[PDB]
Amino acid sequence: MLWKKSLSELRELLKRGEVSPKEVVESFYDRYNQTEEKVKAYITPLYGKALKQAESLKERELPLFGIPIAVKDNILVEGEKTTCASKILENFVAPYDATVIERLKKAGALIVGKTNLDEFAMGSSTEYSAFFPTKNPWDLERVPGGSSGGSAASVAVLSAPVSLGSDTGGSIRQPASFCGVIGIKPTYGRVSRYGLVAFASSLDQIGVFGRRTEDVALVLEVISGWDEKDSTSAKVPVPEWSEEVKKEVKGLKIGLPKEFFEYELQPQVKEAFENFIKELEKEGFEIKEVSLPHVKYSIPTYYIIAPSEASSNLARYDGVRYGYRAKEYKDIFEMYARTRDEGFGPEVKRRIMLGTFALSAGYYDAYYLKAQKVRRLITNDFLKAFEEVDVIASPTTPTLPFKFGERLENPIEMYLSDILTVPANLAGLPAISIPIAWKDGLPVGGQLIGKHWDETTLLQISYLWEQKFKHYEKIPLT
Amino acid sequence: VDREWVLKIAKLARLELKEEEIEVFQKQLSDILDFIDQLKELDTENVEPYIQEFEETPMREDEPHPSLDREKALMNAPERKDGFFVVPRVV
Amino acid sequence: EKYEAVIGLEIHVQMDTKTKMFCGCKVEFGAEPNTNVCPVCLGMPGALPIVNKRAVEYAIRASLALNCEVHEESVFARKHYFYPDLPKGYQISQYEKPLATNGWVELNLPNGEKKKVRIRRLHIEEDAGKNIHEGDKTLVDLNRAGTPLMEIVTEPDIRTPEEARLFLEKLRNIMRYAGVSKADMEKGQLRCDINVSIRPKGSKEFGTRVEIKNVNSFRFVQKALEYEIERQINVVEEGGEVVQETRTFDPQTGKTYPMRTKEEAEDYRYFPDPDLVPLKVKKEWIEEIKKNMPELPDQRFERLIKEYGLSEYEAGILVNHKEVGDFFEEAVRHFKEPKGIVNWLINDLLGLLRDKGISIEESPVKPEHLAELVKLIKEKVISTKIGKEVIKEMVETGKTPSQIVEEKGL
Ligand SMILES: Nc1ncnc2c1ncn2[C@@H]1O[C@H](COP(=O)(O)OP(=O)(O)O)[C@@H](O)[C@H]1O
Ligand SMILES: [Mn+2]
Ligand SMILES: [Mn+2]
Ligand SMILES: [Zn+2]
Repeated sequence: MLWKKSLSELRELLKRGEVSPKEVVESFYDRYNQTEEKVKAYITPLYGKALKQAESLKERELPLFGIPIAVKDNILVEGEKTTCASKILENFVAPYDATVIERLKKAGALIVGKTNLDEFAMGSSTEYSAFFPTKNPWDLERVPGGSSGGSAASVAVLSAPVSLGSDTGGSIRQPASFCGVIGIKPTYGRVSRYGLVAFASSLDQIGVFGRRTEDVALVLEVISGWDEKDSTSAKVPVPEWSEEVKKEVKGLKIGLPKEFFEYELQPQVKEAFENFIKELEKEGFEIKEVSLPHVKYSIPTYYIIAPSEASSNLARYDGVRYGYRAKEYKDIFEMYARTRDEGFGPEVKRRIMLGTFALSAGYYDAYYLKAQKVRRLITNDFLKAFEEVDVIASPTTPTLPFKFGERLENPIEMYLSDILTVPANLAGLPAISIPIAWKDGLPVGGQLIGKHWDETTLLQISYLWEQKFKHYEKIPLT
Repeated sequence: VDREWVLKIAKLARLELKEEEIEVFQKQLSDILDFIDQLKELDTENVEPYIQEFEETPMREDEPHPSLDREKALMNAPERKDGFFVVPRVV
Repeated sequence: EKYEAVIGLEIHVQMDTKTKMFCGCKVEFGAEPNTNVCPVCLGMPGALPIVNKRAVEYAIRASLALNCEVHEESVFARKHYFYPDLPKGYQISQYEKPLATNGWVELNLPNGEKKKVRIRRLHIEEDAGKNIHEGDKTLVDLNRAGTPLMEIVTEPDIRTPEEARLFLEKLRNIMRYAGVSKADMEKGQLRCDINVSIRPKGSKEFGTRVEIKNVNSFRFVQKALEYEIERQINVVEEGGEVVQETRTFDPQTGKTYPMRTKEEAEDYRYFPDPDLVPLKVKKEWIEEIKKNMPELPDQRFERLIKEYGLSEYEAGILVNHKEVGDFFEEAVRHFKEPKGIVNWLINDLLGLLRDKGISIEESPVKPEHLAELVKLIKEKVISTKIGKEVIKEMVETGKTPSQIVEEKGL
């Protein structure tokens, strides 16, 4: 039914004129109209604008010729609002394209909307959107995950085939898990952070959501390479992933971290993961127990580093050059402090306070600096484990999608969603969340963490797994 | 941790905290700080802070790049005047 | 005197690159506010910094020119504070791990003869914008935001208002000589912040420090210090204790003043900028800059005394104002009569150009014309008296000396 078709199916139809870009957009538009009132994936739907842009789209051999793509609303799309789901940035019109948006546009893609998120990418459920919650299309009593909640959701219901999110500590992977969709965060440095509203500069990476591994591999390839506007982007050639996912490499090895056995898992998740691994074993993967003696420290480490860099990256929202400004103030101090208290949500404010403390002289050595050192120990665990093994696997999440309000009482309860996801960001490694079962009606994601620059392998295994297990056929709302 | 602490950190951060927030943040942060104190145990003398691998510091020739059109550059300004951003006076 | 003045200075020098420190916007004085501007230097959401290579190369040239150890690894840190002319909420500079360290500048004094002031550090940082106050509001031009600066910090080695000035003058001259900054306080390319305490003479411990911010000329720093030293001396012998603060200096009153606003500074929350990898400077590059260094003033001063037999008074004039030495050397090249050319340049041409208001870079008399004029004085074609008459008109008009000799007969 068109919106039900994959990018391979859509491309062949587009290339031979059987369908037009406009029809494609119209298809997903209607599906959006079907689902959006329940789901609430988008902050700013742009199907209308995409409709118009499609008329001028002619060169069919462009890699993403007529493909609609949703975009997290912390990635800048010029001429349209980029809110980061914040009061302090509602009505901010983006003056420039993020590099990834530039590269998508050049590839013939069509930006179909700006996707809901936790305010400033800060959270694990999307509940901290300053505007409204996005809801899990597999159970609207349940959260779609976070921070890329809307990007995952809209890819689940297929109001868009393919999606862009960002991942600082699991913000692509955990929503991918909860929404029953593929989500990859590539190696740190593989995708530019130019035009990505910075949360934690040393942890952020734009990534991709999809339902077929080839969809994800292609979008990732496009948005990809070195960027001169980004100091931290790597001068490394982008591998031809679209031609590489379909290949099969013999005698690959999977590590199961011994320290993760001690992690409290939901029985359904445990069961799902065990089966995932048995089934991979059957296909010829060697399964080995590995050690990561420091991983348990991942979460404390992350929740020092992230909030620190966040307090610094958010110092610029001040009512001077753009965005919200408080109405009442007697002096520039009040202008500042009132604009910020009023414009920032509660999670953001918590991490800002934490950040400025962790960076304060007298506490810096024991907090931020300390954390950056534990981070190297953590990274080193991985590097050493990668001597014996090719990928590292675990559940993406310790639990099935949880309920609204369930993790808002103590902010810490929200942090604990990230226990299996943050290590990848700390080490700067690529990681993918892959749908592995449905348990009690709810998606379960399996996670594979790869070596630096080895997105290929992560993608290959994801491609092999979807052949055995066709999760792309499960669609949520009718 | 004290009220005095919550205020001092807010001042640094430019958040005029509302009274409701000063009570809530006294607990949450006091907790969060206990939640993250897990690193003393670990020895990090002789461990280098994390940085990504680069060979050479990436730099950039001294060649002008087209600036942003002044129009787009101020369009989001809460208050503009004569090409300038405007703010309350500073003393 | 019973006391001693201990002076340390904090100079921010603006580097003469085409491009800003972390983006490709232009650095240029003048005009239209918010004109040379960027998502990056505007500290807009999602904007990343990229290091200017020339700025670095000029920052190394300057460190070396100041006898500093240049560190192969240095790191940009974020320096946090909220203020309208600071777009990001932080200024990218350097903290622990600065570019250069352990340097020195040599002073030539009216006479103690020769003295050293140490350079504590030279670090690279970016500039803030400017504010203009107008009514109940402040207007912000972020044109200058992000401009490359070398922050230079002295050890408390300076002892005298005059030495303070002599220091700044010499620093300026090196910068100009190395060609890294125009460094004129007039144009906003050299700022200087003053720190002053007193001891009693020969004591090895330090006195309470006062900071004098935003003095705007070399003369003003000497004046500010001149007053301030007397100020503290008064306080100490009256039985009071000199209080540690910042003060200001009014040109019109020549006095230094405490501030009404009782505002203590705040933690800068320094840490490495995660948008930037550490600045690794190859030794081969330093060597390359070292080897191809322009000629510095202390070296020029000795070379002229040798190559042209000038006097320490003659060479000083020519070296302190570089463009005069440059002029002198192009002229002597046209006619190898050095003693004669310096006479007519110092005693005659300079004074004449000063009187009109015209600088030597732009003088109507080109080095060719002075060397020619001197030639007719040597070869006895005209008299010294007529030579002094044709020089007045050479400047008046723009004509060659041999143009006006004919036109008026001889
Ligand atoms: N007792 C003093 N008297 C005069 N100058 C001083 C004294 N102490 C420090 N200084 C000068 O203050 C300047 C800046 O010092 P610096 O350490 O960079 O800033 P801060 O001291 O505020 O951290 C240096 O020139 C130093 O020589
Ligand atoms: Mn400074
Ligand atoms: Mn000072
Ligand atoms: Zn700029």
